[PDB]
Amino acid sequence: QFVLTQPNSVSTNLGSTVKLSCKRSTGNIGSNYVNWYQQHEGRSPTTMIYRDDKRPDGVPDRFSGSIDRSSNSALLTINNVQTEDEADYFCHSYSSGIVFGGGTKLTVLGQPKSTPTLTVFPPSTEELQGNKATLVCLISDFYPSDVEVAWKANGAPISQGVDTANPTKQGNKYIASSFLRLTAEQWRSRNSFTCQVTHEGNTVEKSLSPAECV
Amino acid sequence: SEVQLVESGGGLVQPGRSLKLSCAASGFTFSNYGMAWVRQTPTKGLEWIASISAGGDKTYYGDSVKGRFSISRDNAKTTHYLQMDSLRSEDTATYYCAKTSRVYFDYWGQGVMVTVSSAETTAPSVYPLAPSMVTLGCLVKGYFPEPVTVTWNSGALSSGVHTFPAVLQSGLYTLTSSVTVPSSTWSSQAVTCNVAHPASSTKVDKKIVPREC
Amino acid sequence: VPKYLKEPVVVGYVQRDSIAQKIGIKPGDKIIKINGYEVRTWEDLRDALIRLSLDGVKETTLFLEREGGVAMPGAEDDVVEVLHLTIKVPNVQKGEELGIAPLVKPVVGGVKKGSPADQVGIKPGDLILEVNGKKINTWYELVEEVRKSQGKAIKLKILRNGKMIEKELIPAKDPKTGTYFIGLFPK
Repeated sequence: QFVLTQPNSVSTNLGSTVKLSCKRSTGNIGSNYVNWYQQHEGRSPTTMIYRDDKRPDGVPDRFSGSIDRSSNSALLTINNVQTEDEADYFCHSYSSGIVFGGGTKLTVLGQPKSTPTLTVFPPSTEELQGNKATLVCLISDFYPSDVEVAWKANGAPISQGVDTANPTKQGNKYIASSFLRLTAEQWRSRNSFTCQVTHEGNTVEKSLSPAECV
Repeated sequence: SEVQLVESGGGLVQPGRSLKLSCAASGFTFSNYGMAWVRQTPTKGLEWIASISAGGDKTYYGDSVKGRFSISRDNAKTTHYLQMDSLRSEDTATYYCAKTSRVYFDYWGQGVMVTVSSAETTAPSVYPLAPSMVTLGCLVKGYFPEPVTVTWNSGALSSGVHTFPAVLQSGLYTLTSSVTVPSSTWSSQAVTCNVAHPASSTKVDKKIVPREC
Repeated sequence: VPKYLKEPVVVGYVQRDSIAQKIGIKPGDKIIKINGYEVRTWEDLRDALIRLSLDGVKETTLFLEREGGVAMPGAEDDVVEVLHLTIKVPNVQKGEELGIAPLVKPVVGGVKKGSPADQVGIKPGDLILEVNGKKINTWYELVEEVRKSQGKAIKLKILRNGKMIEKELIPAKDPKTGTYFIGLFPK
């Protein structure tokens, strides 16, 4: 019978004050309660504001809900925006049915830049028994998210059988992973394999060597 | 809060077949509150599916449901259900059960993945990853569909645990989980990763042993 | 004895920086118990708070109901939202208050002779509707913006026997006391 329109994304800085808008298409916004839910990445939604402006126990005072019947819009206000507030925020209402807003991805900027830490893993003996080899490169502890990943074989670039995941937010900073698929023959054939990550000018790298045992 | 909502019954289903989700509740008087089901996709967002009253006598459904889903509840076993028939590939989503408090959902479940596809379920192959500070790992290779969970020493090792999101390649997923422990813990006690793939009812244990030749 | 003392305790206004505000009591809440003492009227709460403070009680329970509005589909059969709170008992010996006010319509009962109130022409029997653009539903809402505005003009909206009239006032300090005042008697 009606829809709730929120901005797709909103970017703010640390310590600032952000206003997440929720617009009711048709009907009076005061005729039904508006509720706000926070959903972190890969987690369940939790209630931030219910009954237009009631805040449950445990939710910080920085969150506050309001209703403006002039613009027929509901506003979630976050004072002193912290890094943990980086999540999705969905407004919610009802009438004859139950309606969710589209959600607003809140991005918090201003946190200090961090260089990526790398961890590489050679293929396991169990996988080598199947005549296949997977090289693993773990990238963690870096901000911001934008990173470039490349592989090298004996210093020479290689670009087939490479699988790289997008950077995800895990706690304070970001993490990512990259894989290099080879045959067991290709793994033992070369002397060195290098995972290379480029993050804001930097170029960190770690190497893998099959000639471990004689 | 003591309210607990635990979904089950998800996984993989061929298109047009049936699937019944369960949500076991505890920590509150179940019959005193209505229940609901809300699903989520990275594209469509949160979308209300079904709602049932406290006593289980009135039912409400979302627009995407057209007589296909039947929400029921068992006020004696503190569990409500979502029977889904004639499932399409577009019904692939994470399904949350939720508790109501008059005018809103006050508590949500953990969500269960439902994948509607003709592709077969594939259990993952788990391989141990080995190289002061030691970072061990486990490669969870070639499973379908999502998700998998990884613990270390059955959950006893919780510090420094990083389960990286999977990559999708040729219809199969692959991820790696890592843990960082003092070498004293690795030398004195065994370090084992526990991988679970609920869609295939698979649990795998792989002990991390130092590299050989 | 005022009329509200016999009415159920439905919070009409919560004072900022008060015990009730810090604990999260909101307008529309219904207080039904404090330690224990059953609370059915505002008189019960006033008598309970006095007896509790005189007995030296610093903390006790407060049972509260939070209802209202249209029920969302599927949740109409839910039980009443009853909240169990641990409250700080106000020290009545030092004049401390809980911080909640009843839903008494801001109807002026009298105007002081000579005070800059009959200046712009507010008469006894008037009803305050909106001030500074914001709607208000109780008297204590007006008294908050008077001692926060800091002298600047406060635009008031008034109803009298059907007509809606707009009045604006500006006065401030006082020598005998030392605070911003207007000159209005509630009823």
